[PDB]
Amino acid sequence: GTPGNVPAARTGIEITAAHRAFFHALPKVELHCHLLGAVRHDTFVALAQRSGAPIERAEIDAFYARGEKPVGVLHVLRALDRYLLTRPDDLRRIAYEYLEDAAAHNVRHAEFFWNPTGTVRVSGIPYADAQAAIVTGMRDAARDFGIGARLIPSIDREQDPDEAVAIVDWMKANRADEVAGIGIDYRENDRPPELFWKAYRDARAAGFRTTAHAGEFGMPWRNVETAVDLLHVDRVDHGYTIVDNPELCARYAERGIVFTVVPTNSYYLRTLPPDQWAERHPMRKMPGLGLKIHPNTDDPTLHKVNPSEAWELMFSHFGFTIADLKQFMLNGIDGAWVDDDTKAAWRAAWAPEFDMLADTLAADKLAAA
Ligand SMILES: [Zn+2]
Repeated sequence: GTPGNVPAARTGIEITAAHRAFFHALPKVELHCHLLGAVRHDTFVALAQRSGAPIERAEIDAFYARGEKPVGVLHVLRALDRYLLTRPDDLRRIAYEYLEDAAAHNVRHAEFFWNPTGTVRVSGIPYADAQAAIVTGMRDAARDFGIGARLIPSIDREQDPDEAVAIVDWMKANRADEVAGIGIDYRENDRPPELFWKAYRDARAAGFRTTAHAGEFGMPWRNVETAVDLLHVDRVDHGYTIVDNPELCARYAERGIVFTVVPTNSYYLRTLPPDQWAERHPMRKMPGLGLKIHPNTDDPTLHKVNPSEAWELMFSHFGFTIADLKQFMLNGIDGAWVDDDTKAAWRAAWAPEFDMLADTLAADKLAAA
């Protein structure tokens, strides 16, 4: 098969065991992953059985089925909030298990999204208890697997902008080194980023970094411009439609804005014909427009893609070379929400590591031959 059940590669590159070992060994950061999109199937089962959720073993499997013109998985996230996640400890568990799974693929630093609005308003778990539980999961995973992490409470853009302000209020009342900034997600259509100006102002005034989903679902490149130049985000999530405006691309290339990208993005898989998906995905054109991109899983267990596979897809389907992948690694370091000393250390250490893995890929290929 193919990672994420995406269309089969039409590029002539045959992925070998050597390639898979390379993609696996690559040191990685992950900057775009939703906690609730990283729940293991069997943990989903355990949560459902304990909560008595109105979801049977087979309803759980349409949830985890990843088809050829795949539907978006936002409804699964909604089901988790409404029926499955009923105690703070459930949030601890899924954070710990996500970080364990990321670490297994040599993710050394993961920044992940969680929507507090759903947890507080729908699950009925107080913010303070929810955040503490997630932070415990993070600290346990650092202890057990050596993976570092940041939590990014994220605005549910389908709810009123007052709920977004409420998140920043919660964050200010519960400061923790693990909690680094805010994002915004859920359905972008008709919920433009400027609607949430107040929460972004408040987050930045409180010393938090910010990011935003923008230009997904074919939404206008204007949304990317608004995120960067009104909300003043530190990085952008997706950003695909920016390719429609090469002038803006030039400006943001010069500013070095990092764009988190998701090869398994459901919208493009669903809307592009399978024979044109890899060819016409705007992500393919972004680096040539001068933009710094960085590949990620988004919803790894629901998209059926792990970090090693997300990196593989860039090479197998999207025409990016080994050298391009080294740049993407460096882009992830630049985009991470850590201090300059940490970034410098990662550049100095991971670049030579990458170089050795690239030489070993060549040696492994020769040995297979
Ligand atoms: Zn996302």
